[PDB]
Amino acid sequence: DVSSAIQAQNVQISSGQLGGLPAVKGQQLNATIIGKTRLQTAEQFENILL
Amino acid sequence: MSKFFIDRPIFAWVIALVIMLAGGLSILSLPVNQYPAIAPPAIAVQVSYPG
Repeated sequence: DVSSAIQAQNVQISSGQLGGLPAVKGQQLNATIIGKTRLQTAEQFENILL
Repeated sequence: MSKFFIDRPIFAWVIALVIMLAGGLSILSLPVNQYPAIAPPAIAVQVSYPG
């Protein structure tokens, strides 16, 4: 359960863009979405919800 | 050296014609381009990762 919780809560997730292609006709906004990233410090690791 | 050829001109003509048609058929077997391999060799690795 600890291994599965770590594998669920420490990942990199490709979350795409706002105005990604094929956009709707007339879209003027486009930006990458920064979703879940990997944890860095030990304090981010020790707050993993089991 | 010379003096072997001013008395023997056909030998000289044969040497001339054989270097002529030794090059003249060899022009038809090598490629032609604008420039040689002037650019340095380069290897590129490439990945794509959507999202």
